[PDB]
Amino acid sequence: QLVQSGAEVKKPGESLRISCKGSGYSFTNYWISWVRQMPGKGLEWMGRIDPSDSYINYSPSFQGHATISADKSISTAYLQWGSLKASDTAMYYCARGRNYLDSRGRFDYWGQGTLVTV
Amino acid sequence: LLFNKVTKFNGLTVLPPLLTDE
Amino acid sequence: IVMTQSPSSLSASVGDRVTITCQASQDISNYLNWYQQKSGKAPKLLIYDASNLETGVPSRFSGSGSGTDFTFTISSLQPEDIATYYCQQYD
Amino acid sequence: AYTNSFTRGVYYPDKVFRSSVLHSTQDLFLPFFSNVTWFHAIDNPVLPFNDGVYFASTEKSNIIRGWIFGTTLDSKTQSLLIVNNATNVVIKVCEFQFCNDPFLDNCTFEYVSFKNLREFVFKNIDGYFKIYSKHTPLPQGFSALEPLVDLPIGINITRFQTLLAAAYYVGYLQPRTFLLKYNENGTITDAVDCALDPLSETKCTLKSFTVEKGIYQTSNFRVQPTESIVRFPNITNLCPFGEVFNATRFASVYAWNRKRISNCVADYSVLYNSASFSTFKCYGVSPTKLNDLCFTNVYADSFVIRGDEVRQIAPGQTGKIADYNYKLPDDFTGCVIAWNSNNLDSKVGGNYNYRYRLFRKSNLSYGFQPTNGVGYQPYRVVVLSFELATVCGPKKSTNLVKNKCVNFNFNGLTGTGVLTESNKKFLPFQQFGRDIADTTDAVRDPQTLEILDITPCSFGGVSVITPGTNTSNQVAVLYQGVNCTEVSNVFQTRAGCLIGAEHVNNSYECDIPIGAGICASY
Amino acid sequence: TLLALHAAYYVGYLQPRTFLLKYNENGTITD
Amino acid sequence: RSSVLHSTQDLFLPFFSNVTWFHAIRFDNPVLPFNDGVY
Ligand SMILES: *[C@@H]1O[C@H](CO)[C@@H](O)[C@H](O)[C@H]1NC(C)=O
Ligand SMILES: *[C@@H]1O[C@H](CO)[C@@H](O)[C@H](O)[C@H]1NC(C)=O
Ligand SMILES: *[C@@H]1O[C@H](CO)[C@@H](O)[C@H](O)[C@H]1NC(C)=O
Ligand SMILES: *[C@@H]1O[C@H](CO)[C@@H](O)[C@H](O)[C@H]1NC(C)=O
Ligand SMILES: *[C@@H]1O[C@H](CO)[C@@H](O)[C@H](O)[C@H]1NC(C)=O
Repeated sequence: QLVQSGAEVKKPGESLRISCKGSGYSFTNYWISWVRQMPGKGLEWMGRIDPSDSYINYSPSFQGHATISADKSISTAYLQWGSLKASDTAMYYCARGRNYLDSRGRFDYWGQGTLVTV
Repeated sequence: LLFNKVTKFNGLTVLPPLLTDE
Repeated sequence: IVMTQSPSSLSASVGDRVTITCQASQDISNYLNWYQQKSGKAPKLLIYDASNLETGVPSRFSGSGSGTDFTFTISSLQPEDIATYYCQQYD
Repeated sequence: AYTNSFTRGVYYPDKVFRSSVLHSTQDLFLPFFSNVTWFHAIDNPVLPFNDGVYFASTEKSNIIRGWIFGTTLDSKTQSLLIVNNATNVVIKVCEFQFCNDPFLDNCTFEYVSFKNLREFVFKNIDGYFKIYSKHTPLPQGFSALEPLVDLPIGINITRFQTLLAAAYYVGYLQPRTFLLKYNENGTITDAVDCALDPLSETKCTLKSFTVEKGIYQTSNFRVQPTESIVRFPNITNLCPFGEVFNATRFASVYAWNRKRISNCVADYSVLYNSASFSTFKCYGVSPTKLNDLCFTNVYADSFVIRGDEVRQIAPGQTGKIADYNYKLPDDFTGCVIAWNSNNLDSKVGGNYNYRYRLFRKSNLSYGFQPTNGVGYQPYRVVVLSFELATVCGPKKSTNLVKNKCVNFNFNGLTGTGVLTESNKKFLPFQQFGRDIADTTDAVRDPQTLEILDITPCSFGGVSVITPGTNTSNQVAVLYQGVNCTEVSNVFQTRAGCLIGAEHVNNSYECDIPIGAGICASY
Repeated sequence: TLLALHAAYYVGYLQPRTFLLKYNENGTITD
Repeated sequence: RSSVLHSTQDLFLPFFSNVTWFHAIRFDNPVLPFNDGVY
């Protein structure tokens, strides 16, 4: 299981941070993919980050709205936004990618819970 | 007979004579 | 993971404004759902992305809310809108 | 309160000397008879500064001793501290720390140079902050303003605020052509605004003040386009994609079907919008230009493979299955689409009809359990390949409006004008319509088959009918070639609209030729 | 050209000739 | 176009040309070259 945070109890106007923590394996040694989904239709895929080589495959539909940052001090992947607006209603998937020893990509595990609100 | 025998807008303006044909 | 909807019950005339709310727990980003579901059938889900507007969606349906609560307002009840609106939990 | 600045704001545009010349300069000026807002300081809110302001005042005590320009006034935007202590016009362009209300009773630049009118015209051109003035003890007169001082500050200012320790005006200067009148000594004795009244631009064209009785082509009349009309044929010729994705049976992995798509229109916008399709990866094309551009030789490859093989079919991928099943080109252009089909293409007992090749010489069953992974579930894959004609997206489709100058665009051709219902018939293959001059003269819209012409916008000349300035000041305005419903007493004739004058059923030997029959007089 | 295996047809050749047309009021070529 | 004498310059069969008649009643494969279009 991958551990994230649950819903809201808080007033608007506050800044906040999320996390996507894995257990039983090295988080920085596994590919992490961020997939965006929110109420009404299917998914959107923006890209993935590999902290080992900083290789980013940006989806063409992405227009540089959500900055991508990494924290090597704590070896944890965090997502931040440069400029927040009221029209930022999106949810982000976090899942384990293909293994380092495996040259074939697959999506075997999906998130456990983040029901999202600001 | 003379009128019958004698036989667009792209910047050129054929402005009429004041003295009309009539 | 617990879900609650308010108000539990309400009484109003035909065409009156209808407002419902859906509540939450913890710390999170920003995105949550609403579904149109019958008594025992599959849910339905009209507008998408909450920041993009789908072509062909009637403008009479809209959503709002910030911080904790979500406000869905029914300006006029319709014969095709007779169902219960569910905010649904998944990941 | 508002008042009328009759002929105020006429300074010297240059230090150039001129004698007895009617010189026309297109310099920014306060327009004649403009709207000047009289202020009373009994407060002093911030005031606008567009292209300078024609200031003015009438004080017998010199109560105004402060200017504050700029935007922020917090020592960030360059403000000014012009002050007049009745002995010298000292000009401080430095920065002072202003509080909520600047005190009455680090600097960058410092500089020193009832029965009175104190005009203080400003300007800002080429970073040359001029400060004019004229003290002639608002009447029906005329007084030119000499360039008292000039300041090469070279900064941008767009707001100011007169400040004192009770009648301070403001103005609005606009880039108005303006005809001057110098006397022998080289000062300005009279002036003429240009876009004030038809006689004003008459004076502009003649570059004189004593206009004679006549008609002058001061400018030309033009009807600008109102909206845009872009039309494309019906989308009724949709591509038969409904029966392709909804087929009961699909081909095998080794027998992937390839189909040509042509002579149809498909809305790919909804296709890439909704994502019931699990994977949507595009290479070599921009989704931004998908709705704006279309491709040639579009091919669709549809097949069903397991989940974990989706990423193996990609450039720069090495493996047994990828090399021995299907090789993608290095310059692959298109999109790869794969979606789950376990709900409709899976059975509990298992399907043995799927077979695979074990050995191959050279390059060009399944266990169904509820706990099995997604990669083992069957996935439908459709790949659209594009090459950089007859198949294109709907792009833009706007309705049709007639009897109004618009920007019509039929099937991809430009042109602006007014569309008219017609009667002449075409041949079924014919679309255009031209006269001897080889210019479009008619058209059939791409949606329906009705024939509508194209006639140019109602343009023409616009002349001013005047008596002499020594005789009258109100004038008529001819409009050439255009009827008088596009543009006082309107009057229509073959010459066109003649706003300003009055029709007379009588007739005299005329004096001012109008055109196409009419003459004007006074 | 191929026919129906178990008639005075022509064959011409085209070349770039200047050529003056005569349309009628219906947009077809009458001369 | 309507009631205009328009002069175009492109591929045509020239007037009164020596058009090569053929008989449809050598004839197993009556192939002839396609040079610049055929009337
Ligand atoms: C005189 O000039 C000084 C210097 O700018 C200014 O501070 C002052 O307000 C002016 N007037 C008087 C009465 O001192
Ligand atoms: C185009 O479609 C409209 C309705 O969508 C129809 O009324 C019209 O006749 C069509 N045009 C044709 C068939 O030329
Ligand atoms: C001006 O427009 C009206 C309405 O379209 C038209 O009836 C009239 O004939 C036009 N003017 C002239 C001189 O034709
Ligand atoms: C043009 O075509 C119409 C078809 O209704 C025909 O009646 C007419 O004779 C033709 N020739 C003309 C109008 O000169
Ligand atoms: C056409 O060509 C043939 C030989 O190829 C020639 O005998 C004949 O005279 C030509 N036709 C005319 C009208 O000259």
